[PDB]
Amino acid sequence: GMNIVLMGLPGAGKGTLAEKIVEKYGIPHISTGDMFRAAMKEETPLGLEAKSYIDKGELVPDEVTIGIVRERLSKSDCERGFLLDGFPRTVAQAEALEEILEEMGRPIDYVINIQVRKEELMERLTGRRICSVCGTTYHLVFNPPKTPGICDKDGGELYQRADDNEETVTKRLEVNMKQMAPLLAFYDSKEVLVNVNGERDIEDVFADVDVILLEHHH
Ligand SMILES: Nc1ncnc2c1ncn2[C@@H]1O[C@H](COP(=O)(O)OP(=O)(O)OP(=O)(O)OP(=O)(O)OP(=O)(O)OC[C@H]2O[C@@H](n3cnc4c(N)ncnc43)[C@H](O)[C@@H]2O)[C@@H](O)[C@H]1O
Ligand SMILES: [Zn+2]
Repeated sequence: GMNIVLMGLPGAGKGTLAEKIVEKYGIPHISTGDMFRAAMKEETPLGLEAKSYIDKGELVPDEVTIGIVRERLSKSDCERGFLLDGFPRTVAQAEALEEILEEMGRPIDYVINIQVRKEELMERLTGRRICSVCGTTYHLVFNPPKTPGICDKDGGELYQRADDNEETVTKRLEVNMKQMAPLLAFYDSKEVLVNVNGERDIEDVFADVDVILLEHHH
């Protein structure tokens, strides 16, 4: 039941770590990328407009993104704790989150930053593949399918997501590296920032996060 933000550049492993943390601790995963993808699959106006930002590797504007996050954090589950992933991405979003959480009386406990050098991030994102049937994630180096091009579960054809090609990855890295040092400083000045080396086996990265949360459990 903690209030945790996972920070990291695109490809750092936030979603992968978040599944392990939700599995074990039961707090809801709040991912702005998953909320925009849900809205896009439902073909809402906001989801289709968000797609132009997502496919070009740019940030959706602050005002609409803050509004969706504010609405989701207002739900009863988030009163127990939450794992934010992908938000905040600009200092304006982080200031907005401070005002939202101040109103809720729910200060952030940790901001866990997962550090991975950009050269590794480019390989992590460009080699990801997604199942067109079930949406399961594969990685051509780190987590390959049994057979190339095909999902192990259902026979679905794998694809590269629109924003994981090298041109879009380069833009995503540029756009988020610009915001990274101001956001890290914001949270290090608040004394909630923990840096974790993400260039390791997922189980090792997870153990270094888990040992923090288990300290609170005990
Ligand atoms: N707040 C906001 N404001 C404005 N716009 C916003 C917004 N939030 C979202 N958006 C918009 O939505 C877009 C997408 O955003 P968002 O969905 O937040 O995506 P992201 O964080 O850029 O990056 P990924 O989700 O691609 O990375 P991840 O850190 O979760 O890595 P993962 O575990 O998946 O792993 C990646 C790969 O690496 C592999 N991997 C993971 N861990 C390891 C490891 N330890 N070793 C080797 N491989 C690993 C995985 O198998 C996988 O293939 C944005 O570009 C923007 O357009
Ligand atoms: Zn599948």
